[PDB]
Order: sequence, then C-alpha cells, then structure tokens
Amino acid sequence: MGKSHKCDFTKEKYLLSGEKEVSCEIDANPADDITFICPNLCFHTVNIAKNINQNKATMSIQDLLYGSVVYGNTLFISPYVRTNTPFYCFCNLDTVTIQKFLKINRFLKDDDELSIISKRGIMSVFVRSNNNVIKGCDFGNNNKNYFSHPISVAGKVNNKVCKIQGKPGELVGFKCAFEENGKVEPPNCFDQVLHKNKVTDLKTLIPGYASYTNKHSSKYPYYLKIPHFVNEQYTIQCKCKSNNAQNEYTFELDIQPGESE
Ligand SMILES: [Cl-]
Ligand SMILES: [Cl-]
Ligand SMILES: [Zn+2]
Ligand SMILES: [Zn+2]
Ligand SMILES: [Zn+2]
Repeated sequence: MGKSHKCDFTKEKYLLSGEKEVSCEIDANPADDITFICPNLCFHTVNIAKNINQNKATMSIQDLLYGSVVYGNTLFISPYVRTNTPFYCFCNLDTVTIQKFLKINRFLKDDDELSIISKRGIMSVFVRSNNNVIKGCDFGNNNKNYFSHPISVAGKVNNKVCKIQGKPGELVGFKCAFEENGKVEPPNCFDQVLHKNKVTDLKTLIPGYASYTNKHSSKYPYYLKIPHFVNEQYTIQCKCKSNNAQNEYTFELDIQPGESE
C-alpha cells in the first residue's frame, strides 16, 4: 500500500488549455499506484522518453519496472524498484475528442466529490528506487533477484513448493513464469485461496486484507497485504498453472498471528 496518484485528461484543465502540449507529472514511490484516464498503449507498455522525435522506443512495464502490476487503468508500482526510472504515457486530445468530452462533462451540474485547440497530453512519471527485495517467490527462469525466493537461487524453492512466512501488516507475493496464457489457481487468487485443501474465501480468515492482481492471466505478479491483525495462524496456497510442466509451482504462505504497531 502507498499513495494513489491520478492523471485524468478528461478534465477541463487539459481540454480547454491554450497550449498544444498539456502535462501531468507524478513523483511516485515503490508500491504506489497510478490511475491513467485518457479519453482517446499503457500501462502494459510505456514510452522511455518524453520527446516524440528521439527515443521513440517503448518498453513493457514489466521489463522497465519488474514486479509491477497492471489492472484496468491502474498501475501498481513494484514494491522494489532498483533504479530511479522515468517513463511517459501520451494522450491524443484531438478536437473531436475534446468536443465529445466537453459535452459529456455537462452531466456534472456542480463540483461535488465523486466517492478549442488540438493537444498532446503527456503523463510524466518519476519512480524512486529503494533497497528492499520483494518478500515472495519468483517462478520465472531468470537471474533478476527482485524476490527473496527466486527459483534460480538453490534452496529457495524445493519440490516446486515455495514456502513464505508472512506477519501482520506485511506485503507478500509471487510471480509466475511469464507466458501469454498461464493461469493461477484458484482463478481468483488472492480473493479465493487454498486452505486445508479446499478453495476458501480469504476474507473468512484474514478480513481487512488487500490485494494487487491482474484477473485475466498470470502475466503479472500477485500481491497480498496482510492486515494489521491476524487472529490465528493460517497456511494458504496459490498455484501457477501452465501447459508447460516446468512452470507448475506452488506458492505456500505461512500467515502468522499478531497485532503490529
Ligand atoms: Cl487489465
Ligand atoms: Cl484486472
Ligand atoms: Zn483487467
Ligand atoms: Zn450536489
Ligand atoms: Zn490497519
């Protein structure tokens, strides 16, 4: 968990601007989240540079910020960032788009909280680095040591079962080997998990928990934020599924009881 940032290019501060480039800029820490609302490629892929002319190159967010998770219009920045990283997302605010959303925004009759020139909107994100590796398992074959238990490091994963221990308040997770049609078991992990060999609603064990997951595949890591109070010890499981038997792994988590302060 961290601060939630937002870049909403549907707002008039962008639409009715005079400039041909309008800017939204974010200074983010690891485990922050960013929501990007564009009225017209990211977060799954992002731009390396702000200038259109040079460094037109783009990169997968997992290659740039390994350990990060994309779900919908939101990015959960990896709990571990190795290097200060800038990246950029662009929004084409053409005159048709602007006219459309100026009409859409008329639905707002007042400024209650929610509980013309063509432009190029730019979201500039700056991500600070940190030192702590992610408490969890990496089942992908690589030497990136972003997680405390990579399969590369001997003794970390035995018999294809990675045993992690989590205390109250801690963030833990795992990352399946990358592929375009891998799945997790149970499908809705962490909201459902394996407990005592049966599928179990995690809310019935550790209510108050939080999770960061992509629900469409096992492309991205799975994260669990253990609540500040855990009444008793629980051992739960999630599993990486794949037609490839080399990518079949078990994430086993020993959740300890307590009250953190
Ligand atoms: Cl998505
Ligand atoms: Cl999702
Ligand atoms: Zn999604
Ligand atoms: Zn009102
Ligand atoms: Zn709390």
